[PDB]
Amino acid sequence: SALHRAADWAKSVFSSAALGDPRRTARLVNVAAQLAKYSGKSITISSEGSKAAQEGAYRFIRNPNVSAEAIRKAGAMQTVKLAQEFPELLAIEDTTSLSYRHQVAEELGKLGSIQKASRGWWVHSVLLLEATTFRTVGLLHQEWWMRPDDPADADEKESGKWLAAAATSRLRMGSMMSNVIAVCDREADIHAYLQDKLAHNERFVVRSKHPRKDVESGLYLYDHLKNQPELGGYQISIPQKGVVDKRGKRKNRPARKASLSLRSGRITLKQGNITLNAVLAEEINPPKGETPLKWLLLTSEPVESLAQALRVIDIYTHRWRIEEFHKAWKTGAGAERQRMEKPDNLERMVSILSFVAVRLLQLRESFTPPSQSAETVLTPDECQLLGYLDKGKRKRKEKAGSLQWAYMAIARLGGFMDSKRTGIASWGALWEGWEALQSKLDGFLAAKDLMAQGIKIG
Amino acid sequence: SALHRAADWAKSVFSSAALGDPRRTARLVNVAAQLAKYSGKSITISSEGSKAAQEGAYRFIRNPNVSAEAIRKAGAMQTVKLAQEFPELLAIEDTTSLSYRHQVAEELGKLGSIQKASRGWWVHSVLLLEATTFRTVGLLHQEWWMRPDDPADADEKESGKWLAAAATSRLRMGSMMSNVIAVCDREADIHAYLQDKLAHNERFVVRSKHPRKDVESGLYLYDHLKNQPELGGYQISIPQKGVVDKRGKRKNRPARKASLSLRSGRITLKQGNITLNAVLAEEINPPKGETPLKWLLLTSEPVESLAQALRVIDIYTHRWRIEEFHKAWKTGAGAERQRMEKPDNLERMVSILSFVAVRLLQLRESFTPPSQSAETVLTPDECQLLGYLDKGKRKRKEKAGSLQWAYMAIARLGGFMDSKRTGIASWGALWEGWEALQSKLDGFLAAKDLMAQGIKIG
DNA sequence: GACTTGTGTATAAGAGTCAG
DNA sequence: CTGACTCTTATACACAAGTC
DNA sequence: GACTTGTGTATAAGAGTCAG
DNA sequence: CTGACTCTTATACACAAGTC
Ligand SMILES: [Mg+2]
Ligand SMILES: [Mg+2]
Ligand SMILES: [Mg+2]
Ligand SMILES: [Mg+2]
Ligand SMILES: [Mn+2]
Ligand SMILES: [Mn+2]
Ligand SMILES: [Mn+2]
Ligand SMILES: [Mn+2]
Repeated sequence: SALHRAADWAKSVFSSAALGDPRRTARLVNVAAQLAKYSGKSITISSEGSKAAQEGAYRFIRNPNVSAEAIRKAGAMQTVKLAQEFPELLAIEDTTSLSYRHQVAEELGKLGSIQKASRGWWVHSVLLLEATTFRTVGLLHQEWWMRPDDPADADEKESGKWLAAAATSRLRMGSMMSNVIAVCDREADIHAYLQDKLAHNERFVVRSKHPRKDVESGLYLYDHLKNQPELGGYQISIPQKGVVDKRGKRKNRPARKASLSLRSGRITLKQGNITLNAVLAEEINPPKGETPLKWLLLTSEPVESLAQALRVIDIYTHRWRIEEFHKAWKTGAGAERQRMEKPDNLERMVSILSFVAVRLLQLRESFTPPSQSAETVLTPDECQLLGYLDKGKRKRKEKAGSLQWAYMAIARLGGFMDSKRTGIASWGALWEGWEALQSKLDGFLAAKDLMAQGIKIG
Repeated sequence: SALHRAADWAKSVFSSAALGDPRRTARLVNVAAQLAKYSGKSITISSEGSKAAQEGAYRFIRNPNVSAEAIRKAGAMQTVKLAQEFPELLAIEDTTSLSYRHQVAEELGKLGSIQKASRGWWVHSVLLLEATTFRTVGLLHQEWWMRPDDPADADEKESGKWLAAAATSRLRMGSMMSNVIAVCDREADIHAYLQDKLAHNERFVVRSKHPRKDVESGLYLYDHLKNQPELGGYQISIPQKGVVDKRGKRKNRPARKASLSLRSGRITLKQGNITLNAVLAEEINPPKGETPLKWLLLTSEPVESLAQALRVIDIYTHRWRIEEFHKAWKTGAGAERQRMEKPDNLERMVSILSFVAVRLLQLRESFTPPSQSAETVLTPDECQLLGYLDKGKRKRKEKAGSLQWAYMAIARLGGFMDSKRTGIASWGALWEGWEALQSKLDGFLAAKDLMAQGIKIG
């Protein structure tokens, strides 16, 4: 694991970039490390006062000989490298936009109405997770494009995104593709997409949107499914949250436990006369005034038993990870905070950030246990200092010196107060905590050094 | 000076609050220290994981027995205390708004159109500076109010703000009022205001807005002034900046040197037949396409010689400090980032922040020299660590171990790269640097401690 | 003296944000 | 697109420490 | 070998933000 | 309300270190 040490991390992710000059590759690694060390901050701040590094970083982000595609490819190859270690993987796939309003926006693509000031890119990503513990492995692919003002000018239909993602995946994963399960939201409810996966014997979990007919029974998927015997079901704890509409009316969404029934079955679609499985999760005795929870999922996976169908549900529930990634890239890494003047420059910088973003998520996961000493992830110095810092804050529930303790102590460092008592700290708080730990390490290490050379302190 | 040590700072500013219970007073001090230590962050983060402190802080901000007015008064009394030390003071006076859009906004006052979602308060402040070195002393007064949707419902004209500010000032400053020079923008070009100052024999510098006539010559102030002989003049370096209009068109404002002529004279206004002086600064051979620089200032101060008139100009140029304060309160302390649910709660919290804001400015000023050792402001440990940290970053121009060095080293810590080569770091960068210093101090001090108890490190 | 009010610890949840 | 949090405002108890 | 391209140091300034 | 900055993109030189 090259994660905690930014520099090592950077090297692991980008050392193989094929930029056409070993010098650009080394710079990319260096640029990425500083950004990673100063997650979310500006290039300048990341430079720690080094003129040369600052100049180096800017020169690189505007280097017309550096391909952003090649930079994203490099990091993707590392994900592939890492993926060899797991028998089953989840390929989470979704689209987001990168929005800007500064001068360059004029040179970017449409995101809303033709007149909107905010313009930028649509980015279709594939986020790989290991299917046993669901940890985040890394990005596998990104497709970036600018939507034209006039659809007529489009080079191709955007719906082809899924398929291009699959082609890239399959080619980067080679013989590992068989261990991959593609996870997509309703937008992927495209028969052409389904056909293709099936044709390659590839795996997937796609939520259904359209009313489709089941060839055998001739009923609509939903109906055919309602006819299937209940397998059992499951419960979900829906947490409280405040809600605001399009108009800005605010209202509360109190917490609640939802009970769902689970049914599954085999279906067949006319298109290519393809066969696949389906699962239907639907809320029983839904509240008086709430929109019932309902998921109709299409899949390649087994669904016969309650266990197999629930497995499908668990898989689809992991799709949300990509949403966290979106936020980590934006709010976390600062994707939309960048102010490069030319599309290509901004693209280069932002591409690097996509990796920083995945790291933000991994950091947290690294502190998340499945009683494993904290010494497994931290240095002895990190340990010592942390202990010092946490003095007296440890709760009974936390085994002294454990991985669990390190997690809370770091979060605490980050301000975490477990307000809802879930025990779960945000990836933002954890980063905040780690950042503080690291900062304080510098001071600690500075003292240590001075003593080592017989120097008196203060 | 109780500035650098947050706690001591808090005590100095608020220890005399008259809250009706010594317990609320001690809490206020404590609340303020944590906020000051964690400038700009949330109450929770400021709590360093302490449930009791967090609970204490919230309880206080919603305590119906705590008067926000009393909290602002307390800090103002400290400014008064401090003011005794200077022979001449500048009372900078201006209005800003505090804007919110969350649920409470409905309970706040109008700031724009009757329908605007953003509502909140208008706050008229007096910011005291020492007139020799222009350092920031502190806040002297704040008047907060909610503007009614219908003017008809207003309790009084908002124009009375200046006068109420003067009444409060005079009463808090007592015999020191004579050393005070009131500094106000054109909005203060109110004859009733002028009369009042004059009547109390009080001093001021008010920019002129309206065309007024000079009783003696019977010409308009501007004209009468143009007739006065030129005293000499002055130059200004107008720096480059990007500019954006109301509509969002962006355009450059390149740097330039402006040459101004200076004239002065005595004038008399019909209202109360009052006499006062005036100065007129007007740009000579102004550029082809720029809006000419022009200041017509009304004052109590001497204007006869070039020196005396320039003095007036320098004074008025210091008005901008209040603008920095506005930003420090908002962007810096987080005034508008607060999300308290009731007007009174938000008011209490935000009132505390106004002091935090002044401190942000003072911090910087504290590192600003007029070759005074850094040891005058920093601890030996702070010094040592800082030196360690800055290793190799010092520029020749900076005398090793000086106040000047500490300034740059801290700024550097804050990311400063002197992009425009002015040599001046923002108050934001300086805080960032100080914050880092402090953070790193914790680690340093933690090491020091451990050694002291024979413990091996890492 | 007779009553309130704050604190440190507990429990719980509404309000607000940026991802959808 | 079946969310995941933090900020903010309560509630309760056994004291402490305030007011009038 | 014959030409480009990056680096560390320099100089300068346009673009963008939140205060007005 | 006569702004004060940081972020970002150049320019130039003497080398170094790349490509083809
Ligand atoms: Mg295989
Ligand atoms: Mg931080
Ligand atoms: Mg006097
Ligand atoms: Mg900071
Ligand atoms: Mn989607
Ligand atoms: Mn004003
Ligand atoms: Mn999405
Ligand atoms: Mn103003």
